[PDB]
Amino acid sequence: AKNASEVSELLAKSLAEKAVVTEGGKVVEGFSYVSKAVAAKVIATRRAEVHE
Amino acid sequence: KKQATENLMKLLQAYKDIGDAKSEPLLKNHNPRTFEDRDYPVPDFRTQNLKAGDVPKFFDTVISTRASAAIASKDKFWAGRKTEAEAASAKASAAFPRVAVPEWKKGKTVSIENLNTVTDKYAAALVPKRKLALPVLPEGVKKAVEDFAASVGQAKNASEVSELLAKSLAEKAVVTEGGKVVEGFSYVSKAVAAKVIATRRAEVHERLLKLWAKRLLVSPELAIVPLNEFDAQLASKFEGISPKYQELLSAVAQGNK
Amino acid sequence: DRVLSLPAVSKNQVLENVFHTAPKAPVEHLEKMVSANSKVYDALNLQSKRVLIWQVKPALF
Amino acid sequence: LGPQMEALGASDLLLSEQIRVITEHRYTPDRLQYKEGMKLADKIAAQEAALKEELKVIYGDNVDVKHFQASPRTPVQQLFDSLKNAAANKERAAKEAAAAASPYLAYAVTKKQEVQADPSNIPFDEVLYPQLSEELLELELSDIREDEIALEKA
Repeated sequence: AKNASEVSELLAKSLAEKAVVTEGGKVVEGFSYVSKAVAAKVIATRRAEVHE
Repeated sequence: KKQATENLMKLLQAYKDIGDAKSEPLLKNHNPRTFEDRDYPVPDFRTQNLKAGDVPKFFDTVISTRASAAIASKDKFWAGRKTEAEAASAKASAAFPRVAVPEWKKGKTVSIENLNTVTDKYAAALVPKRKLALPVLPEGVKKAVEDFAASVGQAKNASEVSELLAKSLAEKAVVTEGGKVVEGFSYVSKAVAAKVIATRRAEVHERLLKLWAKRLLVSPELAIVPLNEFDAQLASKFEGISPKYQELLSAVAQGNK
Repeated sequence: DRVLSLPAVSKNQVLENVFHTAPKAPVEHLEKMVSANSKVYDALNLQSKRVLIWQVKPALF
Repeated sequence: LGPQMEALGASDLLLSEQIRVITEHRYTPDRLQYKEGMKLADKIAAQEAALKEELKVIYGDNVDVKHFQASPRTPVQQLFDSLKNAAANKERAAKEAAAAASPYLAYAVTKKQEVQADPSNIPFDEVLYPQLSEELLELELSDIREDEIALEKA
């Protein structure tokens, strides 16, 4: 019970990391996406490469 | 025999009470190396006249006498400690529970229910006084999570999710004694101890390799004499050393040409 | 004389002092008591295959 | 160095086997240390047999003691292996109770297996006697420390 709340946080995060995409209520198979955070990270490193 | 058995149990308790009163380590008095004096004057073999084969026999003699003295010192301590415990046991009262046996009466006949309740006490003794609260995932909870995962369409990995939940819960498993959680309890598992030993051995082992590497780089000819045969060459005087390898080492030292 | 700087007590001697006797298994005490108690059930239970009830009390006829 | 080219715990051979070849390389059969090393290897072999007999109920006869000796199983791992065969053990206990000669023996085997089925009932010496388990660890490290002192002085 000392950490039961923290356990629920790890469960939610682990479930969200593998969140699936749905269209028209049905799961779309084979759907790939790049989030804005990943794109910005690539840009940040890509800028640092040319900047250095 | 029952009186001696009770006296033995009383002595075991006395040993525990005196050891806990001293709060001394468990193996400290059982490890004979704690009784060995490492600051011994260490007699110099260069003074005693010894021939080629005498030096290893002399060393084994010194070691045997030192080992025997440490054994006798442990026995001397155990003799005094036993005397202390036997006196403390004599002036002590024993109050120990009786063996759980099925209830039997001269005129009666024992029933299966009494036999089973006595067997239950035996199984209760198998339960350790302190045990780890390893969480077993209930089927009701396991499927309830799997149903929610399938509800959000993650049925493809819902089973794998339950495995991560079980592992994450076990990594933080708590320790309980008498059914209540023991606060502030720390433990080192056998896997961690073995890992420390493995790395600790590799550190000294590679240190040993580095030691010999320095010797063989400057003087590679030492490899012609095996380590186990080195002692059979020593003598008290330098001129007394066995010539079996003397001339060979001098020649190899000149190099390949 | 580096050998004389090492501890004279061998590792074997240490283990024979710490592990002087092989410890009994915790479950063997149960198995031994259960095996003995099985004969008690066989002795005094009107439902067992062998029962002494007909040996002690022969018959009432 | 011969056999000493690898650490005491990093070989494919069993610990009792590695000690034997190391003793033969470091000392001659007539030396005192040789006898003590051979006796030590026999004690390790006795511990290896006891270690095997405790795990042969899960992994069968081919426990591969060397794997368990080099890397002992984590308590978390032991829990998952206990649950792996939990179904087969419960069914095996059922046929063992059916094969009991009397109802009392059937109750005993079921009660005995019930205790052993609970993973929390698995006895861990590191929990029951923590100060002892840490002493058993530093016992090995102290022996290693003695060799390090010899190297440090050299």
